[PDB]
Amino acid sequence: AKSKNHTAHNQTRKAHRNGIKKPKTYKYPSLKGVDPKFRRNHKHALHGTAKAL
Amino acid sequence: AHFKEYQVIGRRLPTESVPEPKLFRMRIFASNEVIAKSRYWYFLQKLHKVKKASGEIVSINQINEAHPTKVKNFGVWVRYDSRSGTHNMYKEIRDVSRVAAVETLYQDMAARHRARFRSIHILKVAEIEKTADVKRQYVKQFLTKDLKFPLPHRVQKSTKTFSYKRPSTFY
Amino acid sequence: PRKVLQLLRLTRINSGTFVKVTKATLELLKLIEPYVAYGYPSYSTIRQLVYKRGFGKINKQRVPLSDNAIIEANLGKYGILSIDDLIHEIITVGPHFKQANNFLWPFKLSNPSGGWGVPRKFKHFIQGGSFGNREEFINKLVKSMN
Amino acid sequence: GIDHTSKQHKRSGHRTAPKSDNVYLKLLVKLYTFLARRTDAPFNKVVLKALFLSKINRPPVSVSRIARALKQEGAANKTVVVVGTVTDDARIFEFPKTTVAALRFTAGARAKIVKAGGECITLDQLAVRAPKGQNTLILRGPRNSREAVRHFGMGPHKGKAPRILSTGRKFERARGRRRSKGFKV
Amino acid sequence: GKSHGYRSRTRYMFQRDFRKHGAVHLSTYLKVYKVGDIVDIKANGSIQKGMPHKFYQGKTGVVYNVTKSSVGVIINKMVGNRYLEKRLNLRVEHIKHSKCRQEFLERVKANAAKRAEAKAQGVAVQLKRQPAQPRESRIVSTEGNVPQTLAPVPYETFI
RNA sequence: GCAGUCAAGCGUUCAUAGCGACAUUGCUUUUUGAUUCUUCGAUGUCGGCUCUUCCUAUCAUACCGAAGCAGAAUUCGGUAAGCGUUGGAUUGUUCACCCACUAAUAGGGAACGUGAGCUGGGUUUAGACCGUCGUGAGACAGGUUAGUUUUACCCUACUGAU
RNA sequence: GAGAACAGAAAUCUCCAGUAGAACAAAAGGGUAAAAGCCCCCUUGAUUUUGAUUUUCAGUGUGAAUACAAACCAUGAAAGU
RNA sequence: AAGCUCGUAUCAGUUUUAUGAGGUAAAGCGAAUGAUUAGAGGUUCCGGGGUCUUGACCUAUUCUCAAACUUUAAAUAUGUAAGAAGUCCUUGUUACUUAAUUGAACGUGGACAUUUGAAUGAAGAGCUUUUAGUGGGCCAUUUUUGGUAAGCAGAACUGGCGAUGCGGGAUGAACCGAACGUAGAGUUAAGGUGCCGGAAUACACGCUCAUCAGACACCACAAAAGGUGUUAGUUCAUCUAGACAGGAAUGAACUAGCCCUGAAAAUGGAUGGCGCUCAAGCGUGUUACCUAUACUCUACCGUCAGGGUUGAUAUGAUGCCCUGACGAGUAGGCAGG
RNA sequence: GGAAUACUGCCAGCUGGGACUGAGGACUGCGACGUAAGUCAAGGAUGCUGGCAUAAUGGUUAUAUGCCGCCCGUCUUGAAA
RNA sequence: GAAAUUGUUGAAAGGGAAGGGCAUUUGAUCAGACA
Ligand SMILES: [Cl-]
Ligand SMILES: [Cl-]
Ligand SMILES: [Cl-]
Ligand SMILES: [Mg+2]
Ligand SMILES: [Mg+2]
Ligand SMILES: [Mg+2]
Ligand SMILES: [Mg+2]
Ligand SMILES: [Mg+2]
Ligand SMILES: [Mg+2]
Ligand SMILES: [Mg+2]
Ligand SMILES: [Mg+2]
Ligand SMILES: [Mg+2]
Ligand SMILES: [Mg+2]
Ligand SMILES: [Mg+2]
Ligand SMILES: [Mg+2]
Ligand SMILES: [Mg+2]
Ligand SMILES: [Mg+2]
Ligand SMILES: [Mg+2]
Ligand SMILES: [Mg+2]
Ligand SMILES: [Mg+2]
Ligand SMILES: [Mg+2]
Ligand SMILES: [Mg+2]
Ligand SMILES: [Mg+2]
Ligand SMILES: [Mg+2]
Ligand SMILES: [Mg+2]
Ligand SMILES: [Mg+2]
Ligand SMILES: [Mg+2]
Repeated sequence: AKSKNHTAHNQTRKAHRNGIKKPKTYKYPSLKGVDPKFRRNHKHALHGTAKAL
Repeated sequence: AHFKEYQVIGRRLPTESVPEPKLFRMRIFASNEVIAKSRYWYFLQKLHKVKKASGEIVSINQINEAHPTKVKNFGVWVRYDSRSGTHNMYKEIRDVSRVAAVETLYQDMAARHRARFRSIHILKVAEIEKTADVKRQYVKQFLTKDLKFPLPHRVQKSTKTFSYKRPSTFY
Repeated sequence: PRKVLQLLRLTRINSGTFVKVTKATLELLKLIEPYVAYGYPSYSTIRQLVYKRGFGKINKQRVPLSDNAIIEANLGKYGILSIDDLIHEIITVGPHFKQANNFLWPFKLSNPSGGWGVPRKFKHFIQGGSFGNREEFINKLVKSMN
Repeated sequence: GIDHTSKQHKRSGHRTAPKSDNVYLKLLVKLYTFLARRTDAPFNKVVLKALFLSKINRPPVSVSRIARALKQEGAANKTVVVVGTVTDDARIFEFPKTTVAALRFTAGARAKIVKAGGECITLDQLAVRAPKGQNTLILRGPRNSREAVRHFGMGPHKGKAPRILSTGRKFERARGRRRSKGFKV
Repeated sequence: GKSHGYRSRTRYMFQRDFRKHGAVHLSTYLKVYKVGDIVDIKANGSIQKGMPHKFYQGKTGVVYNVTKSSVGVIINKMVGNRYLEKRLNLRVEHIKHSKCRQEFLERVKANAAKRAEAKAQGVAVQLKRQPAQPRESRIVSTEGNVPQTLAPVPYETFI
């Protein structure tokens, strides 16, 4: 016996029950994927200014 | 409905490049001012590059019949769409006002040709000033000298279900 | 169109609200045209709507406007201290139209007393129906529903 | 008909009363319900809501945490308020002479506070002394240090603790956890 | 069977413009991108390296990383019933500065200038935009502009 | 399967008495397909026999119109289903094909009418034979022979009777 | 297209025009002209160590691909690749 | 379902302003590629008969086309932005970077308040744990593939049925109207008002006579082709200088309204029925009137939310009281009895 | 040349008839009318009167009449089948 | 000493089922207050 293959009917209505939520924004975002050489020096810049203050 | 005649004067929106745009006027038969202004833009978009979003209505005024108690012979030119094609027609209507003649015209077109309001354009309504310029025989017969005719077979209206006498149709 | 009706506080049939006319609001009206009837209110229509069916939104509650004291206690900081001051802020779209209009609970109207005047409502007013913009004719319709 | 934009007949989702049947706890709720209604003091409303919390929402507060808070600038003479249990901590060797108000004190915690010259009082004694929370300091324990939290949100690349009974070499360290066996997470 | 390759259904999207083939002009390589800039994505078909996937064509994002010949862009993608952040490594040939906010910075500068000049003289600085307003009353003259009557035309064929 | 429209042509001459190419519009559900909605805690299945009623796209009979209708014979068409439409050889056959009579031997429906009405020749259980196919068990919408057809006293319908 | 003994429609040589109507291992679609095509010269980066990212996607795996970091090399006058 | 952190806060199935992306509809072929009709003017030491024809090309034209052609190119959908995590000034850190304190990133210090940066709304926003059922679907409008077609098969967006009663379409899972606690009064929706049947055998201008009239969306069918039936209209010609027929109009060719021919199936039969003919039919216009569990106002029950009240001497602070809103439901969840 | 009237709209103008409803239960509020005392239609009905005091109203039950009402449970896209 | 089922007596209805919902008429029967 055969059956239906695919349909997107009712899928948008399900998505709008609780979903369609914009991501929460944070200051100080993740530094993942940033250039390692930049991060290596940026670490030393933060250490120096902490001692000064 | 009971039609009324309006004059609608419109213009294109003034611009820095082209100030004082030309004023355009036309006479519209409609039930109320809301329909009249709608009809004005409908015909204007068939003649000039303009629409409501780029235009302005300057004045709308009701036009009354100058002599509403004088019998007149009107000549009416119309353009209408049938089930297959468009046709031009000429008809003659005898009444006392333009609005009364136009109301008769719409009833006649719907009865004889099944033409709705949306399918009819009134090209021109004018009064035939002189006799012998009438060219439809169903109007000429009422122009004869000393016209007289009876009303045979009069049917009276009864307010009761039962009548105690055989009615007569004399007149 | 369902979303626009919610944003205009029209969640049931025969409900009404006032709307300031701008380019941002005229495009809203075109989206809900086959579901609403609107026009230009007169002073008498505004006066009778507020006097008879005027309710205020206080602490998320619907409170009748039975005295000038409650109006002053909620709109006094905008200079509105009587029912006529509230009416004046509506007919003349003043600086505080948004606050004054949002203070009014959406009007709960009845069906027209002499009917709608047409055999079928869900056509445009130009085509002999009911919906769309009917301009000054809104006054007659609202007074029969109020 | 009404086009509803939100769910109807929805409860607030916050506890309005303690779930316990402790008769003495109900008396404290009755005391602070009266105070919160007739003082317009933000302290009284916070204490009343804290009395409704469950056990996991009231983690214990150790005396070392109390001592650290007293080291804040200008907080040396403030009354520490803990809506919960205060436990003892032997890792600290010096304790101040503060006043602590809490629902419960362990035997070690009460002895350590009294030995240092302080006093332990109940929440109703605090209300008499500070009806509007004058010169008070509210301390809460850590909620995310609970053992159950580390399993929440399990999944690939999440770095959470799996729910396992026996931990060892042969327990969930094979394929799926190292590159030499198929793949790593 | 079905085909769902990386560049499927991109027959027209990645084509060059008409009479605009060949090498890339040097102003593309001279622009400077910094972390926080808003850029838009438009793949260039003649550069096969650092090419974005077809989904991100016409999308706008924020730069988070700068490399030798490429930048890193943050894109929010709607997956199911939520948005997820996507990080793209794109060469500079496929991006350009976004004008959606360069104009906004001009209004920020103009607001401060009008705020300062009114600080000493006038209250109610009124630094908010307004939508289009209904027109005011006016008088239209007919001097040399007498209205001309128009009528509907009869039907004709002219084929 | 049946019926129209157009009219190049056929018909000695003459498109349409009677026919009619190239095209084009329909109707019917007595063909066969397409589909899988109903029924697998079951609606008895091919043909014949028997019996009633219905449809008209009329074979015969009644009354007429038309012809390249002299008569005789025949052909085309109209109103018409009132009334009839058979006896046999071969085949299980529906179908088909001949013999003969006849005014004529027209086409169909009713759960492809009709098995608690019959019959059981065919198809389609288990026995057996042949041919081809398969190493074999076995297969074949190929042929051949032998193979249990149950119950009404209930309700309604119908026929008669108080 | 115009020219040169055998030489002709197609052998080799010369000039002019030529936006790609050629070519680029393969199916098709993109891309490419002082090149990504043709010829010549030198080479092994088709290397080492582990992470991040894109596509299919549950944001699992596999396949493929993108941009860096830390090394060691090739090529070029060089920028670079 | 349990809640938790907070409460003016940011959000939004929406618009606006500014700025991007796309190659479908349409359009185009004297624009590329590929099809395709017709001639015309030229060109051969380089096709083949013949002393001049037919093919080939080239130039200027011409008719018609494309899901896997295209220069151009919408509508609807679609990305981002519209501030305090912002703007401006001065100068601190570093092993990164620069010829160079040059730059990059992150900071110290100073200034700028909510017409603080468009509109509207916001039964508050944010967040976490755990678990049920489900994983055969189907229908309608629009877009759309295969097929002659199908109450056929397969996709796209939305709304529905399933899970749903109520008024209307005679009757019907999906159409129209409208969604439902218990009652009273009023007004309406869609649909109707000769009788069945609640409500005008109302008004107004026309059209139609059928020996098989017609009568309301989804919907329960009818075509090509015809008619000196009747109605209106288009063009042309004749006619006062007497036409047509044998004293005022007439002839021809066409157009589209209603009616008629075209129009044949099986038990007896269905605009729902009766019946209806200046309609109770068809087209159109104006008013009155009838009635839904919908709308407006009031009462009562329950649910949710926001509040008031511990003072003793009279009993329930899980008590009593004030205010506002809300009420459909299969599988399934929880609560009080 | 001077009016009237129609049509549309407004009145914090006046006034007659009919129907449904009476929630609440000391006082507190906002107004009106008055020199004042006070009064009032101002945060929800009172006043006067008649008959009967029992099957009269009402409840229950059987029946009649008007309209409506298909057999429950189950699988299913769909069950009176 | 229950129900299915049955006899007798009494009451009521019945033109191709019976049973049900809303409302009232008729018959039968019955509680509450006479402050
Ligand atoms: Cl579906
Ligand atoms: Cl075998
Ligand atoms: Cl009855
Ligand atoms: Mg009425
Ligand atoms: Mg209606
Ligand atoms: Mg199917
Ligand atoms: Mg059975
Ligand atoms: Mg059986
Ligand atoms: Mg049977
Ligand atoms: Mg049979
Ligand atoms: Mg049998
Ligand atoms: Mg039988
Ligand atoms: Mg046999
Ligand atoms: Mg056998
Ligand atoms: Mg495409
Ligand atoms: Mg096209
Ligand atoms: Mg189901
Ligand atoms: Mg029907
Ligand atoms: Mg009646
Ligand atoms: Mg009519
Ligand atoms: Mg419910
Ligand atoms: Mg009684
Ligand atoms: Mg019934
Ligand atoms: Mg089934
Ligand atoms: Mg069932
Ligand atoms: Mg016994
Ligand atoms: Mg018994």
